[PDB]
Amino acid sequence: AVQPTKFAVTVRQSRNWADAKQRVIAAYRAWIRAAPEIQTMYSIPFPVSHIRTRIRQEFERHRYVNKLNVVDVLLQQSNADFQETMNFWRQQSHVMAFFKELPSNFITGFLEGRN
Amino acid sequence: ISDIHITRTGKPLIRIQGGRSSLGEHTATVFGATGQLGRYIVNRLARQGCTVIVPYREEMAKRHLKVSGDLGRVIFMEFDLRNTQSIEESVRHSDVVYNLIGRDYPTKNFSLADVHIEGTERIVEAVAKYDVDRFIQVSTYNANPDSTCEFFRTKGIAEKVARHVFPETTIVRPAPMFGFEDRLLLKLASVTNLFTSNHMREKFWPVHVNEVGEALERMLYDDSTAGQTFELYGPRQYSMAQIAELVDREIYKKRRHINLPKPILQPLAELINRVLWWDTGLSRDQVEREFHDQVIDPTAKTFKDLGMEPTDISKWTYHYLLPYRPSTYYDLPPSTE
Amino acid sequence: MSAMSIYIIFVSIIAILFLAIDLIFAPHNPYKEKLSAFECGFHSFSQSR
Amino acid sequence: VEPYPGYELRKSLRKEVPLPSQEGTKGLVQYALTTLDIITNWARQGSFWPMTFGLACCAVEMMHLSTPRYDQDRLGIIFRASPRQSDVMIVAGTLTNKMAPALRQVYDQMPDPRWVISMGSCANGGGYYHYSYSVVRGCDRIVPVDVYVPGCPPTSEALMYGIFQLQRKMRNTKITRMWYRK
Amino acid sequence: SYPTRTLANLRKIGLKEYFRQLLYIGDTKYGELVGVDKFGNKFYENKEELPLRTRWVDYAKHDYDAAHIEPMWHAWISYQVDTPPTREPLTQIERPWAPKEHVPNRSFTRGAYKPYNTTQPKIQSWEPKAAPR
Amino acid sequence: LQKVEVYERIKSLLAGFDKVNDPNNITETAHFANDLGLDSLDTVEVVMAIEEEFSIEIPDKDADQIHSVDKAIEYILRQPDA
Ligand SMILES: NC(=O)C1=CN([C@@H]2O[C@H](COP(=O)(O)OP(=O)(O)OC[C@H]3O[C@@H](n4cnc5c(N)ncnc54)[C@H](OP(=O)(O)O)[C@@H]3O)[C@@H](O)[C@H]2O)C=CC1
Ligand SMILES: *P(=O)(O)OCC(C)(C)[C@H](O)C(=O)NCCC(=O)NCCSC(=O)CCCCCCCCCCCCC
Ligand code: SF4
Repeated sequence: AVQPTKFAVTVRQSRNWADAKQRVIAAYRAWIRAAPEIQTMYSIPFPVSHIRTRIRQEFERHRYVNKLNVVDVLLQQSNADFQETMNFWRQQSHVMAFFKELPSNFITGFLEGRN
Repeated sequence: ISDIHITRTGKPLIRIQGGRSSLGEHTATVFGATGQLGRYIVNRLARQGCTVIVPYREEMAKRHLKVSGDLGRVIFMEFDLRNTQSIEESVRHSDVVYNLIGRDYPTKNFSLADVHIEGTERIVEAVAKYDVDRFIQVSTYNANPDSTCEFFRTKGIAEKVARHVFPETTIVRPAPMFGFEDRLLLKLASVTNLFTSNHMREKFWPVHVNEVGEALERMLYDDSTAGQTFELYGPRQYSMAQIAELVDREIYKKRRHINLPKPILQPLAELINRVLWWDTGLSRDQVEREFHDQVIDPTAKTFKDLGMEPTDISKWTYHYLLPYRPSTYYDLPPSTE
Repeated sequence: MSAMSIYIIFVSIIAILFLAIDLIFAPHNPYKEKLSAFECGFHSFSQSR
Repeated sequence: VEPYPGYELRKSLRKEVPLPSQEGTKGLVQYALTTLDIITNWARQGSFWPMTFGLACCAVEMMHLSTPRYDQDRLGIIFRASPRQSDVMIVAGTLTNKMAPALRQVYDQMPDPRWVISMGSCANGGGYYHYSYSVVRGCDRIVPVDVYVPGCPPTSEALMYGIFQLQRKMRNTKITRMWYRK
Repeated sequence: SYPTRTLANLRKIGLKEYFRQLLYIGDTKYGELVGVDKFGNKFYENKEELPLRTRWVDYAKHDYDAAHIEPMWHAWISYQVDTPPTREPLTQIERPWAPKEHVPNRSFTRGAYKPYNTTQPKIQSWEPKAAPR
Repeated sequence: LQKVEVYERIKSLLAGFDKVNDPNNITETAHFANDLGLDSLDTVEVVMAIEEEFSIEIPDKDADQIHSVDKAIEYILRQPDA
């Protein structure tokens, strides 16, 4: 067959919640380990602290998931997004599209038009 | 800021906000927009769906501006300063006129007095003639009709001419600007800028050009900014020596300069400017400004009056100077020293 | 003076005269993306050194 | 009262000057600066090298200009692979969002003077894929465009007609007389 | 061109025309006149020529452009018809609304077409009438 | 390396972390979760910070084991890099 690429990971299902628990930590660790390496690959002018902050928030939005089959789709997406980033397939515009650098009240929203 | 803007002549503007396909409702004219500042004001106005007239001289140097806006949004008009008709044809559909026309050095057909006083005279007289709502003229820092530097004097007299003709002029005084394609950071990283009269010890409060284009955008929406005078300067004071220190730390090159005595350099600089056709950075008055120091004239509004807090030049050295790092040090992270 | 010595001079002045024209009468507008390495349109790892 | 002492008196006498399209050589200096413009533009016209870059089927009609019927070389037009040796980029194909960084990167890497020809409805305004989730609605959201050729595909001759427009634009481009106005 | 053809054509047309043709067509062509545009363009035919070269145009203007060819002749130069607009009946239907003058491609000039809305706005706002108190 | 040397730098780093409940609770036998108030992701960041400071790579199997300061000290001595 054709060779899987450098960070290609075989798609496998989580055995139990302990499996998923350990994989999510492995994925979060691997992301924040790579933040210094992302910065010089993509010439990020922000410091690495901001990059790791964004990694933390992406993981935090899936914090309250209690379904193995939703976590494994999520562990799939991060694996592909990690592989995509580390092999430098995406470019600076894609990585900067990921950093964003709604009205806070009804009355603020009303006065400007909806938002 | 709202969905309704009401102008000085009283016309309402019912706006749809986002994107280049929407309705910004404002028809602007930006004189001097093919320079360095001019793109940032034009991109800001155009990408929010406003019609922008761009008076130009050389056809091929205006072309980057059309990408800013949708179809029919950015209108190019070919004009000359001494062609009053082309000036009048360019401002008469407009509710705001930006005057960004300036030149650091004299030319064989324009003195500093001719491009600043007379150019502003025609532009402002057309603003008065067709009753355009807003007129944001951009002067320089240290502008003074009593000055002796031709730059700071002539841009100081055009300030008074504009008010005398159109009193609601928003007068904007930026400090020396840094940014992409700036004549501040890119010259200190260059190799042509070797001559110098002082020891690069003149001080100023450098300001991001990106934050000045944003400031000019906010003056259009804050109608109360009309008839005011704005000095737009940065958060810190530096010398040319402190700025050049940052550049060397970033490009990793350790640039050097040849200092000359002003009674010697100034005559030569007036010869290079008179014998070469390109902007050489050297001229009799640019040497005179070289020995002058920036003063923030009080009773003048600031970035805070637009509700904006400028960022320091140090945070921007990596972004803009990285093209000038040698291959050995290029892969390194930003200095952040 | 000998034909060889002048021959060397003329080929070098031609290498200079052609070079000097381009160094003077051509536009020079260097920016970050214009000054990047060519890699068919995508930036890659810099590993030629 | 007046701002500066000469105001309201110097205003009477002013030099209203014709625009660059409204001018002609009058002296020796205008004659010599036109002649340099002639010899400069004649070279840009006669050595017209487009990048060998093409995205889809419009490139098929584009490479038919290099073939014996039209023999694009008979006019001095040879396709160079590198953007460093190219004068003109012809956008002959659909610009997807995945390709837009690469089109922009090779355009930036093309030296001055440089021109862009947009060939085809897709590069003009997105064409048949205008309502797609992956298509840039016209290459001029990405790069500035000097001449637009209609058709899907434009015939080999239609592209030649747009290259003849661009050379006619070069031939009327004022280079050395532009500096003489500033 | 080849020596037998070029000398034969050169003999027929004369040296002065030979150099004029080396300036515009860059070829040396001889043929019989078939007609003239409303713009002054001249059309020749010679069936004793290589395929797709038996019909050609001598452009009236020095700054010659392909869009200077009148519509009916645009079909004849394109081998889309064989009967020339001199002998073609559809060039006789009187249309008082037809352009009397020559209307070429107007791009890159100030006569370039500018598009616009041909329709009125879709919603009309109230003209306020503040009745006296 | 020296045990006191490989512990002094940890206290500065741990106190330097933004949102520990209080810098006094750091001891030689303190737990990240029970004492220092660090959740799963905070603890993974702390091992990540420790590895960067000591210029060593901490593998997935033994990275999980470091839930307390003493475990970090023993691993740092065990791994031969500084
Ligand atoms: N940048 C800075 O550090 C500072 C700038 N300023 C002022 O800010 C304004 C914008 O700055 P910046 O964009 O950097 O300046 P640039 O010099 O880059 O741009 C000046 C503009 O003025 C136009 N112009 C100059 N002379 C003439 C003339 N005689 N006739 C017609 N147009 C003319 C130029 O058009 P063209 O390109 O066609 O010649 C250009 O678009 C200027 O007025 C400048 O003096 C003041 C303080 C600091
Ligand atoms: P502790 O017991 O508190 O354990 C914490 C965790 C998070 C494990 C939770 O308790 C938990 O089990 N919750 C459910 C699992 C979960 O949080 N999410 C599933 C993991 S996949 C995921 O979250 C992917 C996030 C997005 C992709 C990775 C982040 C990086 C994106 C790109 C960064 C920058 C690139 C330019
Ligand atoms: S314009 Fe037509 S021929 Fe050209 S690439 Fe698009 S679909 Fe294909």
